[PDB]
Amino acid sequence: EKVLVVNPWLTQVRIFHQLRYNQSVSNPCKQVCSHLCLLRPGGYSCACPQGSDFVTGSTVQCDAASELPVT
Amino acid sequence: ECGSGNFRCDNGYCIPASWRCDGTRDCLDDTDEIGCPPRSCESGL
Ligand SMILES: *[C@@H]1O[C@H](CO)[C@@H](O[C@@H]2O[C@H](CO)[C@@H](O)[C@H](O[C@@H]3O[C@H](CO)[C@@H](O)[C@H](O)[C@@H]3O)[C@H]2NC(C)=O)[C@H](O)[C@H]1NC(C)=O
Ligand SMILES: [Ca+2]
Repeated sequence: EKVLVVNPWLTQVRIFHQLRYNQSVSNPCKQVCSHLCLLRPGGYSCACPQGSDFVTGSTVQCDAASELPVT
Repeated sequence: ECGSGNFRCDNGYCIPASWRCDGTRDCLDDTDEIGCPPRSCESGL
């Protein structure tokens, strides 16, 4: 079925609806990491910004200075 | 060493013992949750 026709400048179609993503999924991170708290199967994993490493294998604290959030 | 009330990850990281059996694999290892007793439902079910 044809929905609609637009210019060949169209690059992507994306559905903008509440049920497109399960909004009620719980964030597993426990406010441990100093910078990034990425996800992994059944949990999370801390990481440092590019170039900075963990201090003395703390695996939560990096050599990078923390930066204020942008609103 | 880790405190009485703090569980130990075998990597040398001490974490609060509450996180054991909380349902998420908290260590860099999976041994925060490996060895947890499964939830008991009912006898004969
Ligand atoms: C969107 O995600 C939510 C979670 O944020 C889903 O709700 C939960 O889904 C799980 C997995 O299907 C269910 O187990 C949950 O039901 C209850 O879970 C507890 C264990 O935590 C059991 O003891 C209960 O008996 C019961 O089964 C369910 N509820 C919550 C909030 O945990 C939801 O299904 C999902 N919805 C969509 C549209 O994808
Ligand atoms: Ca846990």
